[PDB]
Amino acid sequence: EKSTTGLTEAESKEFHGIFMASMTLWFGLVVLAHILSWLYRPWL
Amino acid sequence: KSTTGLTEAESKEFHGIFMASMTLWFGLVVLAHILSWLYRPWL
Amino acid sequence: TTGLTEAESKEFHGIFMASMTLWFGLVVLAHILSWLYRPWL
Amino acid sequence: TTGLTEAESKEFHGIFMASMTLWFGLVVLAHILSWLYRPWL
Amino acid sequence: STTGLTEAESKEFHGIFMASMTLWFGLVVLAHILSWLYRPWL
Amino acid sequence: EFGYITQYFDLAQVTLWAFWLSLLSVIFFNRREDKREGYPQEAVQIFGKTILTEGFPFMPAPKTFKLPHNGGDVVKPGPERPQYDFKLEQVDRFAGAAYRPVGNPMLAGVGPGAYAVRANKPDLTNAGDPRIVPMRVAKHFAVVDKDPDPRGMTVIGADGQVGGKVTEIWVDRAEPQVRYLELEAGNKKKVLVPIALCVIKGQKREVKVRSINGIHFNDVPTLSNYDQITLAEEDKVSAYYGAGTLYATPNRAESVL
Amino acid sequence: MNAKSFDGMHKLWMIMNPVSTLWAIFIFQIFLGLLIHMVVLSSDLNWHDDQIPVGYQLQGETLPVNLEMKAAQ
Amino acid sequence: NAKSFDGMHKLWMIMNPVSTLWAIFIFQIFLGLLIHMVVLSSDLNWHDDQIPVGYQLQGETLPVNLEMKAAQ
Amino acid sequence: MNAKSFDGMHKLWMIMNPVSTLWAIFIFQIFLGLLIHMVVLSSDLNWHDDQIPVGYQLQGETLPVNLEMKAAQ
Amino acid sequence: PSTGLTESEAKEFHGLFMASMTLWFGLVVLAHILSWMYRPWL
Amino acid sequence: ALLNFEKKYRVRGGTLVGGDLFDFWVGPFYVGFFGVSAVFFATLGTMLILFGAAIGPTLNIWQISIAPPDLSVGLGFAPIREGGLWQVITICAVGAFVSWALRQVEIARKLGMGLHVPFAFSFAILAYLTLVFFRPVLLGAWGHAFPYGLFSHLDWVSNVGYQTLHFHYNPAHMLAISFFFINTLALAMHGSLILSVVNPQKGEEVKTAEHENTVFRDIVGYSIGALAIHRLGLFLAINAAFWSAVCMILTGPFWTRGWPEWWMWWPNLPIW
Amino acid sequence: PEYQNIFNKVQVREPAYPGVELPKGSLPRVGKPIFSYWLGKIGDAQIGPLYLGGWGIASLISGFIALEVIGLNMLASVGWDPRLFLKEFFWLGLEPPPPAYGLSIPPLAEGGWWLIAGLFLTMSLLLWWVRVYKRAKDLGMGTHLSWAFAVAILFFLTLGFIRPVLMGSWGEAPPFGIFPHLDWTAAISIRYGNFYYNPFHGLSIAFMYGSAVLFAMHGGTILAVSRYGGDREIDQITDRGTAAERAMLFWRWCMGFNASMESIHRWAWWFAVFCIINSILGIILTGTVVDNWYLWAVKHGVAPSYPSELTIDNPYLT
Ligand code: BCL
Ligand code: BCL
Ligand code: BCL
Ligand code: BCL
Ligand code: BCL
Ligand code: BCL
Ligand code: BCL
Ligand SMILES: COC(C)(C)CCC/C(C)=C/C=C/C(C)=C/C=C/C(C)=C/C=C\C=C(C)\C=C\C=C(C)\C=C\C=C(/C)CCCC(C)(C)OC
Ligand SMILES: CCCCCCCCCCCCCCCCCC
Ligand SMILES: [Ca+2]
Ligand SMILES: [Ca+2]
Ligand SMILES: [Ca+2]
Ligand SMILES: [Fe+3]
Ligand SMILES: [Mg+2]
Repeated sequence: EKSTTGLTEAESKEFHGIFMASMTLWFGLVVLAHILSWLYRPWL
Repeated sequence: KSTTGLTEAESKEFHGIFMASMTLWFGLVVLAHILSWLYRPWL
Repeated sequence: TTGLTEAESKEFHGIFMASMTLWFGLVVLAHILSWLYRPWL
Repeated sequence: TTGLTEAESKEFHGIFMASMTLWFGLVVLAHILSWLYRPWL
Repeated sequence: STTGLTEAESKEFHGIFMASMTLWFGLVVLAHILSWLYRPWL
Repeated sequence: EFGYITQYFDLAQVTLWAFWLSLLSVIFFNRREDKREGYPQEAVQIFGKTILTEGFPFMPAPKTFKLPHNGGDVVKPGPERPQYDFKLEQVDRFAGAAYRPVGNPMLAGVGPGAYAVRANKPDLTNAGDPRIVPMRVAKHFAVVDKDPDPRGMTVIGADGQVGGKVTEIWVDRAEPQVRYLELEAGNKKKVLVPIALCVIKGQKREVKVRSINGIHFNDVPTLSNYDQITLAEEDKVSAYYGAGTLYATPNRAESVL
Repeated sequence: MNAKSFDGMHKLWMIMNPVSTLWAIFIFQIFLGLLIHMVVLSSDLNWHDDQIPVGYQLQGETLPVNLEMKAAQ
Repeated sequence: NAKSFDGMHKLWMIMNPVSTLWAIFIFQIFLGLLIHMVVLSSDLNWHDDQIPVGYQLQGETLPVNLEMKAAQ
Repeated sequence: MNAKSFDGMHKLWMIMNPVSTLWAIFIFQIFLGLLIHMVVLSSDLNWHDDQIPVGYQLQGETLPVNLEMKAAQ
Repeated sequence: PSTGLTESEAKEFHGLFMASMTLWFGLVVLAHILSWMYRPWL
Repeated sequence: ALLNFEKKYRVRGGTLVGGDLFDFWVGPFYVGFFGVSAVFFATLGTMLILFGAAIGPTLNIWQISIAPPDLSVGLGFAPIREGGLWQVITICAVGAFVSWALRQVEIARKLGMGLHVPFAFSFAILAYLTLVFFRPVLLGAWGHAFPYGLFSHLDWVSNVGYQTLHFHYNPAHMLAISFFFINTLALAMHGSLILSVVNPQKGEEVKTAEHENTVFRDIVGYSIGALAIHRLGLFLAINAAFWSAVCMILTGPFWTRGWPEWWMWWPNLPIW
Repeated sequence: PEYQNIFNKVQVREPAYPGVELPKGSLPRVGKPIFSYWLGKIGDAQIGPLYLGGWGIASLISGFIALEVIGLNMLASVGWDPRLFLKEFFWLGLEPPPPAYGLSIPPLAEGGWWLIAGLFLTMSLLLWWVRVYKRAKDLGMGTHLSWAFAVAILFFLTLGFIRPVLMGSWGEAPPFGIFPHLDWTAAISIRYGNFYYNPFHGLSIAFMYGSAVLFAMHGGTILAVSRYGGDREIDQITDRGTAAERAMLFWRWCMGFNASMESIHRWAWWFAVFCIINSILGIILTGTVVDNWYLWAVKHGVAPSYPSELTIDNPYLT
């Protein structure tokens, strides 16, 4: 009846772990880029 | 009858997490606006 | 692939090469006459 | 994939390389003549 | 085996592919050295 | 100076020539693809001899269609199946004269009543089932209300007389739509009529078939098995209804003015 | 190695069709020939209209017979 | 960092070699035409730069052509 | 976590097709290469038309042979 | 296995993918060092 | 010459005028009463175009021109050298076009099929008659029609367009152009789809109707069907022709300002 | 009269068809199919489902970013008023940079938004190209629909990117409006001396007229033999019936030659593609090679020469 993706609960836990790790790393790199840009050419 | 296949327990679970997430999002919005008002007041 | 044997291909090739040589000879002659009449380089 | 055996491929390759070399020779000759007549660089 | 090539056939193809690509890049480098000698652009 | 000229030859000119040559060359290839059906043609000579000619440009080399579900190979241009047995008399003694049917024009298979000789297999779906079937074999179909269900109506036949009554609908499973109406005729046979030759009046509860007359519904060709139809049978049925457009009344082939 | 690395090259024609390749090469060469001739004709290197070794339309306009006819008009 | 590229030859077990060859060749021809056209549209153009000499100008000032243009 | 958080990562290719991904990456890289070259050519950093280390069309217009021919007309 | 690769095949592919990406980024860095030496933009 | 299968279909009957006298073929063509008429009128019209080129300044193919009368002739009869030749040729043209349509009707009756093609041809004929008959009559002069010449009817088109300052803002013109563009798009997609289904990827079977539906539902979400695309085709082409006729009957007879000023009815609605 | 086969008189429903099975490794199709009675009067009644994969999502993100940009600039040009937006809608537009800026990137309210919208629309159409190609190829069909689409994309890029770059200005490209883009059409004809004397323009007009002619002819002919099963073209191709025979006799008798049931579709393909090929060729030469099409036509012996009778004095010569 209900919409499902075929993932069990263990597979979902696994995917979630790696997804959150990757997103955190990406945001870290973004923050670093903005600190460099502020040091070079402040916009506010 | 229109139905989603969720029972009442599943709906309760979904509702809990939905409300928590929406509250956190609105908190972040309020913080952004306080910073913007301190920097460049518009009214 | 074309149905020609090797003998038929040899025959065709003989006449094809003869004809092409004669054609190029006539072309060279036409250009010598044109150079004598109206040199372009 | 093409139905050619290895011997047929070797044969074709021999003649293909000979023909390409002759063609490039003629190209080089044409360019030497053009450089003698009208140098472009 | 998705392309039907075995591992030996793939090794063979890879050998010749790398040789050909190296030769092509060599010719490119030579063309650029001649062009720099004739008409330097930087 | 308003119209001074520097040089006569330009790029637009050359490019236009190139286009004239690129057309003039797709014409060639299309005209060659046009001749994979119906060729070589038959040219009649000075005193009646017939030869096969091929035209300009010449016919292409044969290509193959591989039909699905082991339906065989089709080579084109290739052989032809033999014509059946039409009888015709020429009207005037020259190669370009017209012909007259010899017997009963309705049952002759000449003129608008000619048909082709196709395979004796049904057309298939993507799953391997027969494509055109009655609505009792296809148990999932239903007529949308808002539309007149033709089952039950009568089949008035172009001179005002009754032909029979509609008893079944034949559907198309690959594209859901109606293709044939089945009816019981005056001599209690089951015959088909294509849906594209029927005007359906819901309130009169009639189906008007302008092609043939009422008594003509007794001689419509019949099917082998009534759970499917083959390509040959489709051709025969449709051609019989098309012969009536010129042969039903003796006045139909006779110069309006 | 640097000499034995092109040994199996002849096997190229076991995966590429020879007739199709020949036709493709010939057609491409003809197209490129036409294109380069047209590109060079549209530059300062043009050799039909450069009036070397002489201008022929100008030569026809100043023939003594044509000049004498144009004077009588 | 020298044993990192051992399994590379297996590339041709998932990519079709003939399709890849054709793709590479076609891309290279297109890029060749494009770069030649981009360089011909710049200050680096080598057909119209009149080096080592201008040929149309050379034809306009031949003594025969000059003497014919003077008679007009 | 934070030291061994990316150990499952190789499982990525059990949900994403490797050959499709390779092709997508290659095509995107070529498109981006063309785009960045065109964006930098349309700025003050342009390196084809800056006439450094010399202007070549201007060099051809002032050759002594061309100057002497243009004087004679 | 929505792609049909097992876990061993995925590990293999991942190894070579990461090596190739690292080499590519190395070449990019080298190109930018040369460009900075020739025409500094910041 | 006859096709492999042609002989059993060459029967007598089906005609409108004439009868058994003109019911024959000449080569592949079918003649009939209207075949004789059409060839008669085409030959006469062509020969008169050529003569009108002979009395002009040049026989260059691009620069021949036969022009209509002046506006002072009104709806009368012009001298032969100053407009009457144009009138005779424009009578021949109508005769030939209508003959063509009726011959089509005879052929379709003989083969047992519907009259859709002559019916669609009728709308081209109607557009021509709008440009040479209806618009001139409503404006009061034959000299409002176009001259017969390549390159010379284009000067007419240009100047007529600029008599309204900007002819792009004509509403029926916009609608007709919409139909023309959509028709070319539809024809490209239809051609491509049938070719693709009977010429599949190397070493595959001919595909089916389900494939035809699936491909467009995957790309776009809706598929119109194999019989409805033919309908959609007849529809788009006929509508293009129809709205062209309307746009020309509006220009001059029913509107004499600039065409941008018509549209002014919209921002002047008292509702914004 | 007789039934003309223009509308469906009786409709029938079965459960929706999900579609031919895709190769393994594919995403599912999104949407639950619905039925339209009014669409079923003229054609197929099912709407959906739809296939959204990698390339058709990147496309649709690009396209909607572009649409948001275009819409917002049109709305800023009236002062944000939606009432005025509806009132003057056919006159609004997003305008290209001033021609004096050349090929540089101008500031945002003086042509930079035009540049952004152009870039995003371009990327949208190229991603859609890849989608169309892969969708036809995964079902095992020939890729003929991608060739024609490629031609159309090339015409969009020619007028818009390639010609403005070859000229040296972004201000040579069309704006995004209705009446604004019509004004662009007229002005480019006026500046380069009369497009009626452009020969590629004449040839593309020949092929647009021909597209309308050919598709009226084909649509008519197949509706006229649909009583003999002619609307099912695949079977008439792989097993020629009486519908195809009558269809080809009609044209043979009428104009002396004919096509077959498969060949007419190649004629359609080419007539639709030559129109746009000549479009590209005519735009790419305008301005870059030819500066006045009327003077070109006069130099090559094409334009007629009306009698004069008068003399007008050019006041710049006096
Ligand atoms: C004055 C402004 C500054 C400037 C200010 C900033 C700021 C601020 C940022 C950037 C960021 C980026 N800049 Mg910058 N940048 C400048 C000039 C440039 C120029 C140039 C021609 O001048 C270029 C080509 C770049 C290009 C880039 C990209 C490397 C990066 C955008 C990543 C992205 O698109 O998401 C692609 C994202 C995905 C596909 C999803 C997530 C990525 C995952 C993990 C997989 C992708 C592979 C890999 C990680 C891709 C990125 C490579 C690097 C390792 C980050 N900048 C000037 C000098 N730039 C962004 C960045 O650093 O991100 C970290 C960023 O925040
Ligand atoms: C003068 C005006 C101020 C300004 C005033 C504001 C105000 C006020 C707000 C923002 C908000 C945003 N601004 Mg701001 N902003 C300015 C200039 C910028 C510039 C720039 C290039 O100049 C950029 C790139 C941004 C970008 C952003 C985004 C981060 C954010 C909108 C998020 C969104 O749409 O979620 C849509 C997506 C979802 C709902 C999905 C779920 C979210 C996902 C998972 C994460 C998205 C990013 C997240 C919120 C931040 C990272 C996580 C946290 C670090 C934990 N601003 C200037 C300086 N901006 C809004 C915001 O931050 O709210 C939180 C907001 O209220
Ligand atoms: C300044 C320029 C010169 C000029 C310079 C040249 C040059 C240079 C050449 C020609 C050539 C030709 N010129 Mg010239 N030509 C000029 C003016 C003319 C005029 C004219 C109205 O002014 C005409 C009608 C021609 C006509 C011709 C053709 C005979 C011939 C190209 C043949 C061809 O296309 O074969 C293509 C067709 C085929 C291959 C099909 C097969 C042919 C078969 C076998 C039979 C055809 C007969 C053949 C054409 C003639 C040979 C017969 C002999 C009497 C034995 N020239 C002016 C005066 N001309 C070409 C030539 O002479 O060819 C040898 C050539 O190289
Ligand atoms: C300033 C410029 C020079 C000039 C510079 C050059 C240069 C440089 C070259 C040419 C080349 C060619 N030039 Mg040139 N050329 C000039 C003016 C002309 C004029 C003219 C009307 O003015 C003409 C008609 C030609 C015609 C030709 C062709 C013969 C040849 C292109 C061949 C080709 O495309 O094959 C493509 C087709 C194929 C490969 C298909 C297969 C061909 C087969 C094998 C047979 C073809 C016969 C072959 C063309 C000639 C062989 C004759 C000998 C007896 C062997 N040039 C002016 C004077 N020209 C090219 C050439 O000579 O090649 C060797 C070349 O490199
Ligand atoms: C100021 C600028 C210079 C100039 C600078 C450069 C530079 C730099 C380069 C070229 C290159 C090329 N130049 Mg250049 N070039 C100039 C003027 C010209 C002119 C002319 C009419 O003015 C022409 C016709 C050419 C033509 C060529 C091609 C031979 C070559 C492009 C190959 C290619 O497209 O690969 C496309 C096709 C393939 C890759 C297919 C793969 C190979 C296949 C199997 C067969 C190809 C044979 C190959 C074309 C010829 C090399 C054979 C040798 C005789 C051994 N140049 C001017 C004078 N040119 C490129 C080159 O030489 O490559 C090594 C190159 O890097
Ligand atoms: C002022 C600015 C500088 C400049 C600054 C830069 C900078 C900075 C960069 C480049 C990069 C590139 N530049 Mg640059 N560049 C300039 C002028 C040029 C000119 C020219 C006509 O003027 C050309 C033709 C190039 C061409 C190139 C390409 C070689 C390269 C982009 C490749 C790519 O898109 O891969 C996309 C395709 C793929 C990723 C496919 C995947 C891998 C494939 C299978 C292998 C391809 C090999 C690759 C081309 C390198 C081969 C070299 C060998 C290792 C010897 N530049 C000017 C002088 N250029 C980039 C680069 O070099 O990358 C390393 C780069 O970072
Ligand atoms: C400055 C000029 C104006 C302009 C002024 C006009 C004028 C004035 C007219 C149009 C008309 C049209 N314009 Mg406008 N138009 C302009 C710009 C455009 C642009 C564009 C992209 O800018 C487009 C796409 C159009 C498109 C169109 C069409 C809507 C319409 C032409 C089709 C038609 O009439 O069919 C109708 C078909 C016919 C008339 C064909 C007749 C067919 C006959 C019966 C058969 C002949 C057979 C033959 C003799 C046989 C030869 C046989 C051989 C054996 C082969 N115009 C510019 C702005 N336009 C025309 C129109 O709408 O007329 C009704 C019209 O008069
Ligand atoms: C209020 O509305 C909201 C926001 C809510 C959304 C609603 C959206 C609406 C109503 C939109 C209405 C849109 C209309 C009417 C659009 C009209 C469009 C028309 C008719 C457009 C016609 C032609 C335009 C063309 C041909 C443009 C071509 C542009 C091109 C090819 C651009 C090329 C630029 C490129 C590739 C970028 C290069 C940039 C760079 C960075 C490389 O430069 C160096
Ligand atoms: C020998 C007896 C037959 C004579 C030849 C027939 C001549 C036909 C008359 C010419 C055309 C008629 C003019 C009008 C035709 C109808 C207009 C649509
Ligand atoms: Ca010369
Ligand atoms: Ca030079
Ligand atoms: Ca430089
Ligand atoms: Fe069709
Ligand atoms: Mg404007």
